Amino acid sequence: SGFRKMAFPSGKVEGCMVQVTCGTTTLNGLWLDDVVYCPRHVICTSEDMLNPNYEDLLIRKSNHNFLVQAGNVQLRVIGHSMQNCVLKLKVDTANPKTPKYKFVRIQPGQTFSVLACYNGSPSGVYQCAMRPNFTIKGSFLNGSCGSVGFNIDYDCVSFCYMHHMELPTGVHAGTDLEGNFYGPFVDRQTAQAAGTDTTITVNVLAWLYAAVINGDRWFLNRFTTTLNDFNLVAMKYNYEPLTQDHVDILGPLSAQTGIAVLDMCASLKELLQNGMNGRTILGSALLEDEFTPFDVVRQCSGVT
Amino acid sequence: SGFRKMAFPSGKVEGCMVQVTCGTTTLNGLWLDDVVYCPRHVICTSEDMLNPNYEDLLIRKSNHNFLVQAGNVQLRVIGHSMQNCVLKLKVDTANPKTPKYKFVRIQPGQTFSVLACYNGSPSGVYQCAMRPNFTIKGSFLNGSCGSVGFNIDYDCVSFCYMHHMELPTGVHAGTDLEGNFYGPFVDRQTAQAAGTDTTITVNVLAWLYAAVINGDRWFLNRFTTTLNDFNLVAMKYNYEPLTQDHVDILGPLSAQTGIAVLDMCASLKELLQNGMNGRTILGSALLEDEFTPFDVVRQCSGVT
Ligand SMILES: CN1CC[C@@H](C(=O)Nc2cncc3ccccc23)c2cc(Cl)ccc21
Ligand SMILES: CN1CC[C@@H](C(=O)Nc2cncc3ccccc23)c2cc(Cl)ccc21
Repeated sequence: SGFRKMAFPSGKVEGCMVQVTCGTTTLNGLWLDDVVYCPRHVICTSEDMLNPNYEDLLIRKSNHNFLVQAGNVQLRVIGHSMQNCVLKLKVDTANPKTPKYKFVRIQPGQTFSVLACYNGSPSGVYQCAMRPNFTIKGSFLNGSCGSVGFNIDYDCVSFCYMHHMELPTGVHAGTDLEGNFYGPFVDRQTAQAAGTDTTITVNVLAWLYAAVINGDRWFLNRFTTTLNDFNLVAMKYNYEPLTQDHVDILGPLSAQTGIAVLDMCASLKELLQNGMNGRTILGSALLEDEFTPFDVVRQCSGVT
Repeated sequence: SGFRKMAFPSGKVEGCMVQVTCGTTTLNGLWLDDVVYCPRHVICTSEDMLNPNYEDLLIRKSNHNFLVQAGNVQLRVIGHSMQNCVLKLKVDTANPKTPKYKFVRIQPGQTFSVLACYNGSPSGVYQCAMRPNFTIKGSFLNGSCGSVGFNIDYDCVSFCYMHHMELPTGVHAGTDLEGNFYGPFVDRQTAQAAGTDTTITVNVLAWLYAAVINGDRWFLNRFTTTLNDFNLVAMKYNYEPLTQDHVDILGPLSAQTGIAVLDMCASLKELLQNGMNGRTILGSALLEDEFTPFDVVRQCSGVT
């Protein structure tokens, strides 16, 4: 019993974190095999971030300008290349702690753990989600760039995010491990506003199923709805539309609780229309949307 | 920017987790040096939990009845002893991954990270606090016993909690690493109700300071209060009394923001009396109390 914002154990990812320095800029890198992945803005000064031409700025850098430090020992850089917004630094030593890994590009609504790092050293681990406007609501300070987001399936770490920047509104933007940003963001100090941060409906439904499994049942009502009727109310509340794919994804939770997906939708509709009335669900006064249906099943079953 | 429920990196603690089996019971153990620490109820059957005499039940167990498995390799048990509600199993091999460590007993209001484990394998990491009624609101399932709670100061892991049981209300109870339970709980399947779960006032004030540092300032008002006036309102809302020690602990946050501690108290008093009015603070519709003043400073400064 109990439902917590739980992150994956970070050990496998801590063993990959290195410090990358280029001139006066120091950020974090991810060392997998003989390659160190880091944001390409490590080659910039603060003045370059205004209008950086990364191809031109990179010409003025050689292998020896990139200082990679793993623990307190220096790694020899024997090659460097730019792939989209990340630099790949070929080092002469393969990471002895390289776990089994994949590079995946996640969809909005999908959650992942972040190991926030400073100077190649981990400071914390927390769970977050790719927002539908392709930002992440993380907890990052200066020097956090290069910190990664990941998921684990038994012994395979799927890296999905690398942190690049904080937008003027305090929200965060970054890339997958191929250097492609999530959303329309660019690695420049320029006016970039985020779109609407809608609520991930399928995740709220999953957390409502987690609440029923953990004994919070006050919000269960006598009603049902249809996907179209539900989506009319969801649109009005800046909630993502719910599809038959989402209903299918919620099937196992529907089976665990005996509560049909559309009945849970009607319950959610009444919570949107009536409010919580000062009550809480799983120790929260608002509807949580950063737990996917897979996260609820994993947490309630004990996947290790 | 951004404020998250952040847990310490779990790597150092994952390297200590082992599986302990006694007869038909399997739980987790913490392997530090040549000692494995685990809940003493590993020697019980489900029927023994009703009225267990641990000294008598332990007589019927020898070193070879305790099966310690680290990874997929068996550890040889060369000694066993009971210390309060934990068993200490002396093994013939010292944990090669033993980090620098301390065993500390924390006070209510203090927070710690939990690495939830099943069969000696980690499943997740989350942050929680020792409630003022000495329970913890964790996320634990059957077999989670022996999972530990800890804090890290650079390279030293201070172990403070070991999970033992879930109370009938879904809340959790456990011991420090000397086997002494937090609160009045006992390791028996018996009616044990928790006391009042009051809000940790000094932690709410710390999180209100975190909100001001991260740009959420709507709740800042034109008032001030005194410790006595504030505590009259705090008592009425089931909030812990605020002491001059708490005011002192909040000093660095008071300095960072330029907002006197008693001004923040007046702001908190108005939030208690008026409510949030549908607004949020750091993405929360309720006042968060599981971030200590030290956690806010650490997260906002980037301690690694
Ligand atoms: C102007 N600037 C600053 C350095 C770096 C940046 O955003 N770093 C940071 C990341 N996350 C939180 C922060 C919190 C305070 C300070 C920096 C933070 C960056 C990166 C890009 Cl791609 C563009 C601009 C830019
Ligand atoms: C009756 N019983 C069950 C096994 C064990 C116990 O509480 N285990 C569990 C711990 N945390 C969550 C759980 C969730 C579902 C099931 C067990 C859970 C235990 C331990 C003590 Cl000290 C006393 C009684 C008792």
